[PDB]
Amino acid sequence: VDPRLYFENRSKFIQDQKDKGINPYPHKFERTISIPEFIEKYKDLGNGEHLEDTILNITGRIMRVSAQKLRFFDLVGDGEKIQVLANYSFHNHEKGNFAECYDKIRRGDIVGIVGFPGKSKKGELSIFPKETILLSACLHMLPMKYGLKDTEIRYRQRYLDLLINESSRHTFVTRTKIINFLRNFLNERGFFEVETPMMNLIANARPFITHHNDLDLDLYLRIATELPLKMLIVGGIDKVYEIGKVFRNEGIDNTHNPEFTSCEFYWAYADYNDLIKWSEDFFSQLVYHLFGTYKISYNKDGPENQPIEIDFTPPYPKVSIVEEIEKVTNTILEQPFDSNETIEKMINIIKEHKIELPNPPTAAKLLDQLASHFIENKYNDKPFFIVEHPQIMSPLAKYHRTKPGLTERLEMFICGKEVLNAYTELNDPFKQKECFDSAFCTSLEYGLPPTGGLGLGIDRITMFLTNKNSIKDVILFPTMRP
Amino acid sequence: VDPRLYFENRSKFIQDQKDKGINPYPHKFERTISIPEFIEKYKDLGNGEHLEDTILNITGRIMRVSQKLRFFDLVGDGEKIQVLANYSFHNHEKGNFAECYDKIRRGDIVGIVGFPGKSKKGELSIFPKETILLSACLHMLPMKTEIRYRQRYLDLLINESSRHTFVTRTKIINFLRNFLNERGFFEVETPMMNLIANARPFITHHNDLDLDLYLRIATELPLKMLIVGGIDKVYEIGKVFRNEGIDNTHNPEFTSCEFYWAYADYNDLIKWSEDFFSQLVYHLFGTYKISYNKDGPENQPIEIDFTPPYPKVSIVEEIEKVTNTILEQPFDSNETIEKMINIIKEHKIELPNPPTAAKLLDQLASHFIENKYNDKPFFIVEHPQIMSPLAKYHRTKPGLTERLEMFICGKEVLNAYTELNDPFKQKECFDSAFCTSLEYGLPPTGGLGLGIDRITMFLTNKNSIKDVILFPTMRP
Ligand SMILES: COc1ccccc1Nc1ncnc(Nc2ccccc2S(=O)(=O)C(C)C)n1
Ligand SMILES: COc1ccccc1Nc1ncnc(Nc2ccccc2S(=O)(=O)C(C)C)n1
Repeated sequence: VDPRLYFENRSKFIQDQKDKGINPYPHKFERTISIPEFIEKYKDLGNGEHLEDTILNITGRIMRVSAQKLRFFDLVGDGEKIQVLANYSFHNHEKGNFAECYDKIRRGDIVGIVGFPGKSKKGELSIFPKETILLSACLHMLPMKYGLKDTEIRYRQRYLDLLINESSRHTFVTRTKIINFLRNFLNERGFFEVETPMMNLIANARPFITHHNDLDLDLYLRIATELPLKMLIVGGIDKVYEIGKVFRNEGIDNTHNPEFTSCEFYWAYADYNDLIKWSEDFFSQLVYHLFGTYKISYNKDGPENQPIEIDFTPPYPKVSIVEEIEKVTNTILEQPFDSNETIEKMINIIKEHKIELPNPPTAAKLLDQLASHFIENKYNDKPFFIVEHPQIMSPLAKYHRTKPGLTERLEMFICGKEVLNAYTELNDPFKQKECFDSAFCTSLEYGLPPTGGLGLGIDRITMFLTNKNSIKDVILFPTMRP
Repeated sequence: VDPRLYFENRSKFIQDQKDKGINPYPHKFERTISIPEFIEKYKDLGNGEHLEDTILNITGRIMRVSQKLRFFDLVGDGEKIQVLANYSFHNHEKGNFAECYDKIRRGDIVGIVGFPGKSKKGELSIFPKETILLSACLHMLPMKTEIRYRQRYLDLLINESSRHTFVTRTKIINFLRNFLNERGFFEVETPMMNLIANARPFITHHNDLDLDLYLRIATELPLKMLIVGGIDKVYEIGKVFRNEGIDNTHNPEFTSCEFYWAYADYNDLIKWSEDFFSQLVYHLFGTYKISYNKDGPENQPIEIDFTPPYPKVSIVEEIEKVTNTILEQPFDSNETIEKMINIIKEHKIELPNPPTAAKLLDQLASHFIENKYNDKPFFIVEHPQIMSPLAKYHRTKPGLTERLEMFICGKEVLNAYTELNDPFKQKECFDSAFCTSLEYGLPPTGGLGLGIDRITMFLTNKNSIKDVILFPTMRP
């Protein structure tokens, strides 16, 4: 049963129909209701009951074929399934022979059916055709479920995954509902959605580089939407956001894709508490909107293993990064976190605990590194915030009001993975180090109000809410090498 | 009045505030009401009426400044109230009244604690007891060039119509998303980069995969694979890229909407387009008739009527009923190409680059058809297959398709067709993944694309695409 032979026979079948005067790709079929409408309008009749008086025009993809005068098929459309019972008695022989009409049908063929609704003797909700027409033939062989488990066919040919595995469709439906909820959530709080250029002249992480033929200039794909949105705040759009793709030309892994979907907003006059409350409201309400409860289960170590429970009931713990690193390492990090003595202490903590060195070893990255190992996995039963990051890790963040060297920064984590970043912006142009992007400093001189900004990782959030371990399982067409 | 000096004086003023114990960029202000809420909650208040027992914390930007009685205009979220600073209502224990208000300049962001009222002249206003600077505008704000494009925040602060233009843009996209969702369409995202991408593409180097990728020019191919996948109504709104020449109606980065609709036919796509444009314009204007300065703000405007239905003109038939010249079936024949060139030559019409049969028919349609109906939208229909190799063949007219293209004032704004789903008629199958997916079964399907930027230009009465994009790209 070579797949190259099945295709060649089906290909010969198609030309045979054309020679015999039959179009296997007809122009138009006049559907009257969809399968989900069908299921909802006739699910509650009796076992074996027929309403032979109403005629309907249904479409769908034949998904399983079973065989003399009785023939059964499965019919799928818009994610839902009904049975097709082909009975010799109801067949309209003016249109053709019963046997050859249904013998030509293979699993995967898309068909139009003119029939009446009913329920089977065993009791299965079914459509009772009088005529069936091939609309589009499936020339290749569709696998069963097992074929798309360990192979990366799910990613190369995502349409096979969406036809064969029911979980795949639900995943990507949940993805769309997540984004719909985010947009409606933001819009109800008076936020204004905008579009910002994806190419600019100036652009942490390596950029994607491209050239514009017209202006003979090299351009950069955006790594974030921060700068243009802050200029709109100056412009008087006091609550503004954008949902869209950003690009970081770095290495692929399970939680990093070079092209990924970000939402960022800026909120004029928001303080740290406003941002904390927004995050807790958003996540707790999003999870309730999807699941009817605040508690979900997530297979933190794959489906081969027992899942853990994550509770999204607010409030969530807040952990101060510097104070907590000191707590679990019995160390006192100094006042200048970039001081040679303070660096030295941080570097020595890495070796004693045996941690991947962060060379280029920088105060920021070691701080990051320590947090990675010492704090970022502190809780897994519930989301939590790491807060009050030092000003040396957060050059754009307003300085903490009562603690020296710190900011009003917050980062929300789920199962050890960053999902949200937010802080109050440094708006004094005389205290921003960089201004001493050049458009940003000029925009600051026109007056930026006290302002809070927040960014969300849409792909990672969808990952946890659909119980997936890889970012590739929530992107329809993850980019790959041919 | 050197602008460098005004800046230098105000920056010296800032450092003078700090050296005085006053922070001109304080940490936070506890705003309790926005200006639009204030305008709405107290709109129905009598002249000279005050509510002195109600304390409010309001913010905004001073846009106008005019000894013991100070008057200011305060704007926020696009709306304005007046600030009436009376010596008697100031809290003198916080500072000298004159010292506080003499520092205020146009463009300053201020936080105010005070009570609401209307002036004896009727103007709705806030009466401060305390006014605090929240962020200084160190530069001189111009009163009402290409500065509007680079520093768009200046455009949004000084021109009221600019904010309205971009509010309408967001409103248009919102209406389209809701219009699609109510009909059962499902929004998705497809890659911005791909291995195969006519039009010149943008090229970029992927570091991790050591590959050179192409920025998408359309969303058509991945969306069609989703129809195969059983997502029968699907769409995407996002950016597509054409590495080509900038024009008043062409931007290399522009916003597209494409949907695919399994089992839709020509009539469905006609009716979708006619319902969408008419209902959208009515939703925005309360009428189907708008005015548009097609010839610039100097010249007089025309009226575009969006009352459906719109006329439909068959491209090949009409080009002969005006050129009186039959175009032989193989439109790409050397003979047919030469005859089309001859019409173009005899009418002093510019030969397109390159001189291909699809290009020539485009030129002939532009000059003999596309500007016939300009007081309402219209469709050009039944384009030859040579122009739309992905479209399905016309049911009865050989060599044609069932494609529809909608024009407004001579600019294309919408393109739709039923899809060629027989893989044995796809000449392009000699993009590799798409031919394979056609062999799994693509049902009969309608596709449709929308030019969001062009639509926004007509509905906000702009002649240039740069006026409907917040930050149009430009050389520095
Ligand atoms: C080569 O890929 C990359 C290289 C470098 C950065 C990102 C990516 N791609 C990627 N893909 C999916 N999710 C994320 N999220 C993320 C990543 C880093 C820091 C914070 C977050 S986040 O989720 O808190 C949100 C607030 C952005 N990044
Ligand atoms: C250098 O810029 C370009 C180079 C080449 C192509 C496009 C652009 N940019 C651009 N900018 C704004 N609107 C459009 N739309 C458009 C353009 C041409 C024909 C039809 C349409 S359309 O609106 O019917 C839509 C359904 C495609 N294209």
